[PDB]
Amino acid sequence: FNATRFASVYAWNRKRISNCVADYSVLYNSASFSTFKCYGVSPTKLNDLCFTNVYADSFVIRGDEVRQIAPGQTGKIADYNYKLPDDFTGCVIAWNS
Amino acid sequence: NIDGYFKIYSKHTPINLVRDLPQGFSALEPLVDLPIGINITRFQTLLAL
Amino acid sequence: CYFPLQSYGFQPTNGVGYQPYRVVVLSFELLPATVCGPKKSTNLVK
Amino acid sequence: QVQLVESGGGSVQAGGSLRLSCAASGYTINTDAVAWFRQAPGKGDERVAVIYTGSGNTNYADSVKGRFTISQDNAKNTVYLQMNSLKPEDTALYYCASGYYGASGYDFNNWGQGTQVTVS
Ligand SMILES: *[C@@H]1O[C@H](CO)[C@@H](O)[C@H](O)[C@H]1NC(C)=O
Repeated sequence: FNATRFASVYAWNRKRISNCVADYSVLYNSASFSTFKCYGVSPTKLNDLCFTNVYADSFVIRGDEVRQIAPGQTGKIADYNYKLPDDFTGCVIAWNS
Repeated sequence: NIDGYFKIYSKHTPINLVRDLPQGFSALEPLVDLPIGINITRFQTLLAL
Repeated sequence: CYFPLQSYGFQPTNGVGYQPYRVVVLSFELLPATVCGPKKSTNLVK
Repeated sequence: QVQLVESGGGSVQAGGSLRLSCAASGYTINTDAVAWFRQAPGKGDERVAVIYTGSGNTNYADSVKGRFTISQDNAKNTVYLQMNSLKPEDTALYYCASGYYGASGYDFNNWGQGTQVTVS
């Protein structure tokens, strides 16, 4: 999150997280992010779920294009730069930078 | 190697023999439980020269 | 014949819509689970 | 054809209250949704609250929930933001935006000079 350098939207950077413990309460209760959309699981009660792996795909866009990042949507960025699975189980976080 | 857990039990004992593997009793206690979940069928030891 | 990609070119005076936004998508993959949650505690009474 | 003017800002102590006004002029019938957003110097835009004029549904930023209340007066053609239990984080310029539809943050426009609120 606090990483200084982010790649382009078409060059979205992917990281793998495993063998650790994740506290999503701090992220959810931060107020510094204007985008908190969790699909598949509730935004809260994430502390009761344990998974094998976590994939973090980070990039930067302009505000007008923050809408297209969601299942079942269409748009320039989604279709040509970063397309996501329709039935993914995860959460998208974003904030003005 | 079970339930996708590699379980290593270890223990360790001063001996005064010359060439044999003592008799006796000693219960090994668990040391680690690696959650790896791979498919192990063969292994090898590796020792110094 | 046109170059496929274009530059946003962000400026300090950007509008709310055109202002830059950082986005991170966290996808959880489960098929032994390795990353678990925090599960709080209390005090002991005897 | 639509104008929004913000007023009611000022300097208050922590825990104080202010009541900010968004007066609309022109033919505002098309704009069903009205939102209040704020920007501090260093930081970017954020929407504190939004309201649907026809339905009455409202949305609030997690930080402001409980302390802020959004209301409208049809006769005044004004949307009001009530700030209670003001906090130093609340300090920034406040503006009201308006749009036909609520899917996106841009369709809101027509926001005025804004009002400064400082909590110290
Ligand atoms: C990352 O961002 C959060 C919220 O914007 C901030 O509170 C936190 O201090 C930052 N992390 C570091 C290591 O500075």
